[PDB]
Amino acid sequence: MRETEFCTHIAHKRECRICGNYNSVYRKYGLFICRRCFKENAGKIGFVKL
Amino acid sequence: NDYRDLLRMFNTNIQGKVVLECALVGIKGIGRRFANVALKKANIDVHKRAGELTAAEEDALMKVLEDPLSHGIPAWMLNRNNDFESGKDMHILVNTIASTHRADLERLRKTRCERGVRHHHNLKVRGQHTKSTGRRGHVVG
Amino acid sequence: PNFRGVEVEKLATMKITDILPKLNARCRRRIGKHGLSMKHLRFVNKLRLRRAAQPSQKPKIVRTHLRDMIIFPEMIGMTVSVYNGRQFIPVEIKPPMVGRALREYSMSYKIVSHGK
Amino acid sequence: DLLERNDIEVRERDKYTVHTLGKKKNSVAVAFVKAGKGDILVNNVPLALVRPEILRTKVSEPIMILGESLFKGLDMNIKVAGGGHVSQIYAVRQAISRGVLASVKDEAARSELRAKLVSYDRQLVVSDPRRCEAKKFGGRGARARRQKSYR
Amino acid sequence: MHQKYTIIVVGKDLKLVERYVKSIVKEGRAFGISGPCRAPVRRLTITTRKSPCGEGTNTWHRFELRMYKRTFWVTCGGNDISTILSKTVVIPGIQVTVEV
Amino acid sequence: SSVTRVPADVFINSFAAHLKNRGIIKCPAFTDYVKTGVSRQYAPRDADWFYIKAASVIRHFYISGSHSIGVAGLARKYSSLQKGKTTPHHTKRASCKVIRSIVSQFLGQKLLIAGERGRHISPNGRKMVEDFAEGLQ
Amino acid sequence: VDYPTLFADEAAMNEALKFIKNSKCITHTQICERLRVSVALAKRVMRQLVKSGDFAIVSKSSRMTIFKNMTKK
Amino acid sequence: VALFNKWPLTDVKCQDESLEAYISIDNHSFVPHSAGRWSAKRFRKAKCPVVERLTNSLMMHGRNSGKKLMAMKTVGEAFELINLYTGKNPVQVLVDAVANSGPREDSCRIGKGGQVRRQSVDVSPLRRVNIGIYNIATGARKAAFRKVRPFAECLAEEIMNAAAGADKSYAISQRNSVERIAVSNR
RNA sequence: CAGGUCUGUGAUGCCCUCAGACGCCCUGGGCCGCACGCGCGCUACACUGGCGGGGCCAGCCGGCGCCCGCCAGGACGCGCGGAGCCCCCGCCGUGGCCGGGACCGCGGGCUGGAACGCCCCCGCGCACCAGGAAUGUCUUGUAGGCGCCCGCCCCCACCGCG
Repeated sequence: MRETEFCTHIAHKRECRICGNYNSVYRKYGLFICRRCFKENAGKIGFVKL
Repeated sequence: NDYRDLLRMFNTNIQGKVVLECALVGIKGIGRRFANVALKKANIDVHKRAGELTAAEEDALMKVLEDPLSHGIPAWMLNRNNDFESGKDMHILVNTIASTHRADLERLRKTRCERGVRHHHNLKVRGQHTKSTGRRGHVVG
Repeated sequence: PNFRGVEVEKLATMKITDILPKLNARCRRRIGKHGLSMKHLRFVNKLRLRRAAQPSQKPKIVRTHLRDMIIFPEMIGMTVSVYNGRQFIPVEIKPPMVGRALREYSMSYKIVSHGK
Repeated sequence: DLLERNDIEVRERDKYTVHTLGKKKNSVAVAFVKAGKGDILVNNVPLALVRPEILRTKVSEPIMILGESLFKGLDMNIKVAGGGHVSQIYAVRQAISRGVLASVKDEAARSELRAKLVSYDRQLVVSDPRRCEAKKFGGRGARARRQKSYR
Repeated sequence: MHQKYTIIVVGKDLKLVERYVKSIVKEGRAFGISGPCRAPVRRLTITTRKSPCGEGTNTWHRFELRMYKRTFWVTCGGNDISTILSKTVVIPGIQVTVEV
Repeated sequence: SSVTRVPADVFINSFAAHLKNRGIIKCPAFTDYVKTGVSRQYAPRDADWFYIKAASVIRHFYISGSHSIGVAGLARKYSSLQKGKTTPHHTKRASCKVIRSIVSQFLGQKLLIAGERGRHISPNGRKMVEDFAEGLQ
Repeated sequence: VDYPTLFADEAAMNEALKFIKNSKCITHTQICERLRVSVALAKRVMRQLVKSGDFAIVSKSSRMTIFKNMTKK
Repeated sequence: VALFNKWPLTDVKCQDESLEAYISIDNHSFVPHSAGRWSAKRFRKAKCPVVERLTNSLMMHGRNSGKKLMAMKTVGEAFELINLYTGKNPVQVLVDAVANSGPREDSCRIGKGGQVRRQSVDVSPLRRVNIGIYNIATGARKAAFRKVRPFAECLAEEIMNAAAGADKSYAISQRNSVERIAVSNR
């Protein structure tokens, strides 16, 4: 039934913690953060420009 | 030393000046059938030059090229190993390699294989991008 | 006519496990090293039902979306239609076809058809 | 691997009163020096013989200049980490040049030798200021940029 | 009494982590705290194309969040180590963790 | 010291001779077909390559001393660039089987004793390797 | 093209040597250019001159090796 | 002190009075590998050791970029070949080779409005020292390329042929060609 | 600045879609199909070079032992480790050759639900023998030569950040 087929695992689903976008999720460190969404919230995390 | 200017064996005139391993490369796929150096264990000195070869050495060299298990050289040094139609690990050499590409192509054509159509219509299998750099002279091919 | 040194008919009467020692490196990994799926096994279930046990020699067709299926010698001289993503493509499985993927023998592209 | 936590731990003290450092583009020569026989080991290998040939004469260059007999009576356990084959030889030479001077004692004669050596080969007692520059986003190098496709 | 304690001090700001170090040194006179060990900073580095859209020269925004850790080892009783930690001045966004 | 005093290149070639004349190591002879690792494209033509390789590997074991060395680790010392592709060359350490075989013979000839992690040169071996270097020079 | 590369000299051994000696200093490739022989061949010839005491190795390298006759007068 | 501690370094002298100040053998010291800020200021390169600049132009065409070690070894193998044939100091022949190989005359646009005529001009002694060292270096490379003669034998002869003044040297012929063009548009 | 992104955004006007959905899943293929013209790169065009050994020097910042296998890989175990270039000796001897490595014929493997990805070995041996008109980048640790790291990463880079 739809129950037995809905979302059968096919792949890992990885989304920015802030925006939920699959593209450019970023796994470099624990930060699963959108590449575009990162820049907006970099300051609260404290990542800073040299 | 007594030398043979051109060594006619294997349908390839073999130059006498070249070193034995390098001259033997000119014999179709052989000369590399020994990975470029397996006659050294089987019979001849590894680097004596092609014309320094002697009748006894020539007979010995041909026997090991003909028989892989004569000196028990492994299938890793050999060419076709599973063999679709032979079930044998024999190295394919001389006229047989020229026959084998055509022979395999007949199988690639007989089974309606996706590879086979590309082979007959002279295209490339995979190669990733096949539109941009495939072209050789106003045509890929 | 010989396949892997057998006369030719010798291959037909064989389970995949029987011909597995004499197989290509890749088809050892999928059949034995990693095993097969139950829906893929259901394809074999559909074919034992549709085998010589199936009534009549007239075609029973059989259309499968499944593409990555190394063919067993049980399918020698069998014809079925496999999806290219748009059309199920009839292909004659045969002793040469065995030991290779079913996906390649059906074709999805357009053969280029260029020169426009 | 340059500037390791222990500057010299394979040999510690053991009469090694003189200490010197020679720097050469990520090449640090941590030199342990004692008043010994007069032969020296660099990275536990004899100073007179090093694996590169052209560089061997350069490695012996400060020795002859600041009095080979003066250097006699001094044993060294200099270790060079980091850098590269050429960088390493220049940093051992800087350490060697400084190493004899500190031990000799500061007097008119020491000063005369120091002047004679630093004139013969400049920047022998002075660590090279130049340090590898940093690649920017423009291209592949610190100064080089990518090719301009449309001018 | 003599039971060893390994403590770790982690802070985004060097000055803020320095404040905890200076406080620990002052309150470590009573329980014989070890001298501080300043770890090589481990940096979370994100270089991102600044432009949300590709239009424009490809340009790179370099973001760095180096994390500073200080190491403290005290062979002292647990009440004593808790006494140094509670008494030492605490600044928000500074992490101190103890491992036995 | 003293091992350093002999030019290491001079010691390695002589040690291969010492191995052959004194019967130490014994080249496997299954080494004939193998090339020295993935990078090499033409295969060793020296014909004393196992004796030549063995001489340096035992000298390397002496050079490390107590440090302790592993079969994959020795291959990193013997690494060379891999060429022949459009993609640019990348360094490739040597194949483990030949190196592992060399370490095995030394443990039998008392030149190697297992330590924590990798094996290290045995005390009987330490004297033999050092004695040869001083004797040769 | 200096094609012969197997100690080819048969009665021109002396001639090749008269040429080699006529030159106060020779190089392996200078032999190959001056005469019709390959540089690899020169490497084996040069040896029977050095050992006899005809020529002296002034400079040595796997690449460039330079030989000068001891006397010749 | 001797060049490479083999060929004796004596009081090598300069025969030109123009190339005397800009060619330097006084600061010649074993191995021309000295790491110096010679490419600094505008005139520091003048005090450079003659062999060092010649050595630096050997790592060229991108094939050998940065290979000073190999370049010194080629300078060394060449130095010996010159020493063997001429029986004198290579460091003296190298000085004669550079002074002769330097084009004496040059020509330049002078930016006379639209006219691009190459009106003749005098040369800098320093510029002459560089062109001569460059001509010897690029000629030596042309002679080799796909030839049996390897670069060390080519470099030695090129210095030896430039020193006499023979037209065959690329270094001399470049000097001759440039000055023939310079008189033509004087 | 009508530069670009509504396809990063519980960003968003307004129209369309809305149960046979432009919701959401499930399958197989697509984006990688090539008569073509072009942009960014890579590897070449060899002796200043390849190739066989011998030494061995790094930074960003980072772990390994044992055995089996031609490698590839894997099993077993555990607390840790490190390039090229270059240098020294050999081989080739100017030959599309021992320059160069392009497709394809197999074979052995990996990540994988799954190659249609990658890897290695044994064949094969593509043009190019230095690029026309045109233009680009570039000044001290600089260009270039030469490797390594990291990103996206199931597997993968010739790419970019370094």
